[PDB]
Amino acid sequence: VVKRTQQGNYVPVRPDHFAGVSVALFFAKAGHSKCAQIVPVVRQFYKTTNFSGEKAVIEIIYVSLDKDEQDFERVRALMPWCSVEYKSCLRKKLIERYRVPNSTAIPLLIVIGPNGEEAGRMNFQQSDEFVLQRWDYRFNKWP
Amino acid sequence: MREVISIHVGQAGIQIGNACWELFCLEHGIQPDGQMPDAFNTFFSETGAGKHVPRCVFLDLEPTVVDEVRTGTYRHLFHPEQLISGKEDAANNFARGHYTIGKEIVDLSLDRIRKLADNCTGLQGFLMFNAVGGGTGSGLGCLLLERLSVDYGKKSKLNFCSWPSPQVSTAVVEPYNSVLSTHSLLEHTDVAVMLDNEAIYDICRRNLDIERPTYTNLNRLIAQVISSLTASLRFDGALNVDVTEFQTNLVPYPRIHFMLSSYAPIISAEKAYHEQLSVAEITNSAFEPASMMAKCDPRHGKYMACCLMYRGDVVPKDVNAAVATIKTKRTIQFVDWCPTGFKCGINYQPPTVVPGGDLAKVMRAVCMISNSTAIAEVFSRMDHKFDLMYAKRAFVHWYVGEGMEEGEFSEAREDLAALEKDYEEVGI
Amino acid sequence: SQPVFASPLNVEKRRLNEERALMQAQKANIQLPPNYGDMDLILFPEGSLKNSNNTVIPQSHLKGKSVALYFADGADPKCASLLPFLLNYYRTMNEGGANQKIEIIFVSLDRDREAFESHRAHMPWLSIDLENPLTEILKRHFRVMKEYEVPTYGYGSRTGVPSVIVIGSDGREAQFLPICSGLEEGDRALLRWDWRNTKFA
Amino acid sequence: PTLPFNAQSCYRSEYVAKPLPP
Amino acid sequence: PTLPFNAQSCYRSEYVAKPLPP
Amino acid sequence: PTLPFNAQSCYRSEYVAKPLPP
Amino acid sequence: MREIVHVQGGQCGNQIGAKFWEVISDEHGIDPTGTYCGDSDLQLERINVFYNEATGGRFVPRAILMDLEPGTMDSVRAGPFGQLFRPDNFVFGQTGAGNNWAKGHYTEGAELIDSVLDVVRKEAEGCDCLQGFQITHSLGGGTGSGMGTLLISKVREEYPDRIMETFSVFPSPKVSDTVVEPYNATLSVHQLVENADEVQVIDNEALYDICFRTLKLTTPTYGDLNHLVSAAMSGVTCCLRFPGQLNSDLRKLAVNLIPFPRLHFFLIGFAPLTSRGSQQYRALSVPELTQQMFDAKNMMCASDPRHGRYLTASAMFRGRMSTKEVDEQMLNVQNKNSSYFVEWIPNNMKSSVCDIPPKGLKMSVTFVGNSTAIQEMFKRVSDQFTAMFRRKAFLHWYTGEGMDEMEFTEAESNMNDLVSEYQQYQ
Repeated sequence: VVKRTQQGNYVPVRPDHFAGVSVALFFAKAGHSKCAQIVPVVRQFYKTTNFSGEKAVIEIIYVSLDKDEQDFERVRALMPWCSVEYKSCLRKKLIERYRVPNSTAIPLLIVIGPNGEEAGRMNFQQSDEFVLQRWDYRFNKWP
Repeated sequence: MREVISIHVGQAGIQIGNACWELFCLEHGIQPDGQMPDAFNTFFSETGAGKHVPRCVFLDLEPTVVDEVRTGTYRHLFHPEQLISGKEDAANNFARGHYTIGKEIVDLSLDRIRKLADNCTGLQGFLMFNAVGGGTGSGLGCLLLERLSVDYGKKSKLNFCSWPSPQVSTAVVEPYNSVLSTHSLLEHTDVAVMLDNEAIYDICRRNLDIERPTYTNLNRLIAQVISSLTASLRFDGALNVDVTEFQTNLVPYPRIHFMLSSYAPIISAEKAYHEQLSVAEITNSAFEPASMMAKCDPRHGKYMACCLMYRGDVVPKDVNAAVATIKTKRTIQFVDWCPTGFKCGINYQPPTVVPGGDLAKVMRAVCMISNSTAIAEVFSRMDHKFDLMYAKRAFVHWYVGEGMEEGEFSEAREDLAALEKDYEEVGI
Repeated sequence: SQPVFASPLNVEKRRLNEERALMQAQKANIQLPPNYGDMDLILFPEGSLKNSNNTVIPQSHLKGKSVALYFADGADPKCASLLPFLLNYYRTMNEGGANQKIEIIFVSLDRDREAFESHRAHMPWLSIDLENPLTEILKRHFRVMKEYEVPTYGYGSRTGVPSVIVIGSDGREAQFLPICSGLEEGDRALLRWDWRNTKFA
Repeated sequence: PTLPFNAQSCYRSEYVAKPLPP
Repeated sequence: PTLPFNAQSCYRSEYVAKPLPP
Repeated sequence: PTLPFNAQSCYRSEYVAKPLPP
Repeated sequence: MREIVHVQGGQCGNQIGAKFWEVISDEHGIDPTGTYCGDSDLQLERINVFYNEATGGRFVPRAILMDLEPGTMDSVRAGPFGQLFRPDNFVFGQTGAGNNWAKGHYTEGAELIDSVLDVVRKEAEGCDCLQGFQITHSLGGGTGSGMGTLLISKVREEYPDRIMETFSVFPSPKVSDTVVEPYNATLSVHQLVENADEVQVIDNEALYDICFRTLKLTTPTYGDLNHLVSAAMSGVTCCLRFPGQLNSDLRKLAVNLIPFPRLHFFLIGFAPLTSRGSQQYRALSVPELTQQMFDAKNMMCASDPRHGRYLTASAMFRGRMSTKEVDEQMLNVQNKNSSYFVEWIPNNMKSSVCDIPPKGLKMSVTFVGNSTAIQEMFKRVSDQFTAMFRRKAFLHWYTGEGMDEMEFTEAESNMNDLVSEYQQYQ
C-alpha cells in the first residue's frame, strides 16, 4: 500500500522505516498552483533536516487527490519521500477519515501518532511559510 | 483522596475549562471514552467498570456551547447531568442572570455540586472559571459564589476570571458588568486570579511568535497554568504547596486578594530546544512585565507577596539561588512590611504537552501567582470607563427593567472606590 | 422462536437443526423437535458482507461488537434526516478508542440498484447489496416493512423505515432503538444504545 | 444541483482523538 | 379499493414470551 | 517547450553538509 | 430551545421574504420539495429555530404570509421554493389597501388582524420557548406600513417579553413610489418607535447604488436586490443556527447597540461585495473585510455615515477565522476614525465570531450600526411631510377612512423629537 521510490524501480518500504521518527501525511494535488508551490520548499526542508546528521528524523507519506495515472506518476516522480499507491483503497479511506473536502484545503500536512490518527494539523493556505520549520519532530516521534 | 471541584460558568468558562479537561485527561493517560489502558483522584472519580468521570460542572444559560460538548468527541467522558443548559441567553445583563433567569438554574447547579462534594469528605476547595464581561459569567457566577459561601462557608474558593482588557473589549456594556461583579466577589471569594485576553495575545506574539492566533491557543496556555497550580495535589514533589496554603501566603488582608498570573517558559517548538532553560533565567523570564498575564505594568506597583510553582527537573539549591538574585535585582520593589515575600513550591513531574498543539516539552517550568499593588490601575481604568457610562445613565434601562433596583450602580461604584483606596493605602 | 416464530429465518433454522438432530439421533433419549437453545444457524456467510471499498469482510470480525442492522430507504425524508446523526455517532464511537465498538450492517429498501449504489456511496459502514435474499429474509424476520404489501402471519409491523435493530448471535433482537416506535423518541434514541450488554457472541 | 457543506467547526477540527504519551 | 388492518394492542406490543435467564 | 530555470546558487551548491572527521 | 417566528406583510415583505426563505433553505440544504440533502450535522442540529417537522420528514417554515391582494401571494406560491410554505399559513385579503395607511390600520386591516393574529398565536404557543419575531415589510405601501405596524402593536402588548426586529424598507430619497410616503412612513414611524425593539433600515437607492459601483451589474432586477438584502438577514441570525467562538443572538445585539430605548434605528451593511469579473483577484482576509465593511458606499441605507457619529455599532464576522486581527482591526478602525465615533462611550465596536461561513465562500461580515447619521432621513421625510400637511393635501383620503386631524400633528411632533434626540448626541 505504501511505496518507496528509488533509482530504477519502486520498492515496498519496511514498516521498520517509520519507527523512531515523525511521519506526516501530505494531502496534495498535481499541477495546482499551491501544490507546485509547496512541493519544492518541503523537498528542501526534508533534504536539509535528514542529511543534517546521521539518522533519518522525519518521514512524509504523500497522498494525492488526482484524477489520472499519468498525473499521479508525474507529481510523484519528482519527490524524495515515499508515497501511497494510487489503486490502494487506503487512499480513499484516508480521505473519508480525515475529511479533506477536495480550494483552500490544499495542500495539507497532518503529522501522525503511532495509532494512525491526528497527532497534529497544519495548513499552508496562508501568507506564512515558517510553518515548515515550525513542525517539530522532537515532540511526537513513534517508539 | 483529597479532591478539588472545578466549576465552569459562562461561555469563556466553558471554553477555557474544556481545554483544562483536555489536558487533565491527557496527562493522566485516560482516553476520551474515560477508561485508561491513585494520583488522578484529585480530578477524576471512579465509575463501575474502570471508567473515570471528572469533578466538573458545566453551566451556561444559552445551549449553543454546552450542547456542542455533548455532541463532541468527549461525549461519554462527562456525566450527562454535569452539563446543565437553559433555553435563553443572559445577554450581557448582570441583572438578568442574577434575578430573573438565574434562579431556575442555580438550583439544578447546586444539586449536582452537593452530590459531588458529599462523595468524600476532606476535599480541598473550588476552582471557578468565568467571564466578567459576560452575562451569565458575572450573573450566575455571583449566584453560585453567594450560595456556596453560605453552605460551604469554611472552605477555599479560588476564582480564575477572564478580566476585560484595557483597549480590546469586543463589547460595550462590559464596564457595567465588571463593576457589578466586583462588588459581589470582593466578599464571597477567597483568591481571585485576574486574566487578560489581549495580554495573552501579546504573549503568543513575541515569546511564541504566533502572529495569527485564536481562542484554541488562548485556552491551551490557561490549561498549563491551572495544571501547574494543582500539580502539587496530584504528583509527588520535593516541596509541595496545596490550595489551602495559597491564601495563607498571598492574602495579607481580607479585601486584598486580587493577584496576577505568569508562566515561563512560553516557548515554541523550534525555538526552545536550542537554548538552556536554566533555573536562573526561567525566573528572569517571569518577573518582567511583558511576560505577565494581565497587561498590568507592575513597575509602578509594589509586590506584596509571591508564590512560585516549579515543575520538573528542579533542585532546591537553584530555587533558593533564583530567589536571591531576584530580590537583589533592583527594577522590582518589595513592600517594606513583608520581608519573607516568597513561597516556593517544587514538583517532580515535568510539564505535559498537547502534541501538535502550540507549545513544546521543556525540562522545567515555573508558574507565578503574585499579589501586588499594581491592581490599582486596572480598577481605576475600569472606573474611568464606568463614570462615562453612568454620567448620563446609558444602558441603564436594560438593567433596571428586569427588577434590579437603580442605585446598586451607585453603591458598587463606591465599593470599587473603597477597594481603590485600600490598595493605595497599603502600598506606602 | 425469537423474536418471532413465523419468519423465513426461523423456518429455515428449524428445518436445518431438526434435520441435523434426526440424523444425529439415527447415527448415535434426546428430545425431538430440538430445543431453541440447541438450535444453531450461520447468519452472514463468507460472501455476504462487504466494506466501503467493496472488499469482502468475513463473519469472524463481528466478534466483540455491538452490531446493529440499519433498515433504511433512499427516498425517505425521515431516513435523510436520521443519516447524519448516525454518521456522527458511528465516527465518535469508533474513533475515541484503540479498537472499535459498534458496527452497522446496512439493509436497503431502495427500489433499484441505481438508488442502492447512489445512497451507499455515502456510508462507510458495512452493507448488504439489494439482490441478496438475505435482505428480504432478515426484513421479514425483524418485521420491517415500508407498507403492508407482503402477507405477514398475524404480525403487527414492528417498525417503519428507518429503524436500527441491535441483533444477537442467534437472531434475537438485543435491544430496540425507538426512532419511530412506541416511544417516538426520534433522532436521539441512538444515545440509548448500550454496549455493555449487546455483544455479538 | 448543490454542493456539500464546507465549513468545519473549529471545535471538531482540533478536538479529535489525541495521541497518548507512551 | 380496500386497505388491510395492521394494528395490534399495547399488551401484544409490550408483553412477549421473553426467554428465561439460566 | 518553454525553457527552464537552470542556475543553482553557489551557497547551496558548495556548502554541502560535510561528513565529520573521525 | 429557541424559535424565531417570521411575519411577511405587504408587497415588499412578500418578495424580500420569499427570497429570504430561499437562502435559509439553501444554507440548511433544504430541497424545494422539503427534504434534506447535504450530509452534515451542523445544518440540522439547530433547524427548529426556523423550521418544523411535519411527520413526513419535510421541514416547513415558521412563516406567516400576509397580504390584502391574492396576486402577490400567488406569485410567491407559484415560484420554486413555493411548495415549502404551508397552505394554511397564507391569509388572504378580498379587498386590497390602496396605499392608504388608514384602511391598512383603521378600517380594512382591522378586521383581518383577527384572522392572522390567530395564526401567529397557534404557531408561537406550540413551541417550547419563544425567543421573538422578525417582520419584513415596506413603509411606503399601504398594507406593509398599515397592517404590518398594527400586527407589531398587537403582539407587543400580547407578548411583552419577547424581542422584535423589523427589516423595513423606507421611502427612497431621490425618486419615490407611493406618493403619500410621509402620510405612510411618518404615520408608521411614530408607532414603530413605540412597539419595536430593533429596526433595520433598507433603502432602494442604496441597493441600486451598491449594485452599481461594486457589483457592476447593468440590469438589477428585484431578484438580486432581494438576494443581497437576504444575505444581510442570514448574517444577523447565523449565531442562533450555528456554533461559534463568540456567540450572539438577537437579545445579545439589542442590549449591545441600544444606549437609550427610543433610539433603536440601525444601518445595515454586508461584506465582501465584488463583481463576477474581479471575483478571483482579491485577498479575502480580515484587513480587506474591514476596509470594505466600514465604507459609506457599502451601507444598505443611503444615509451618509461620515456626516454623523457612530453611537454604537456591531460587526458579526462569519467563517473559519481567528480572533485577534478581527479584534485588533476593531481597535484600529476606532483609533484612526476618532472623529467618526462618539466620545462618551468607549469601545463602541462589537465582535461576534460565527464559525460557519456563508455557503460557497470562506469569510464574511455583517454590520449593524446604531448611527446618529440617520437623522438626515427623518428630517428629509419630515421635510416632505410638512409641505403636504400645511396645505392639507391628500389628507381627505385618510380623514375619510376614520383618522383624526390631531393624529397627524401628534405624529409630526413625535418624530421631530426623535430628530432632536439624535441631533443632541452629535
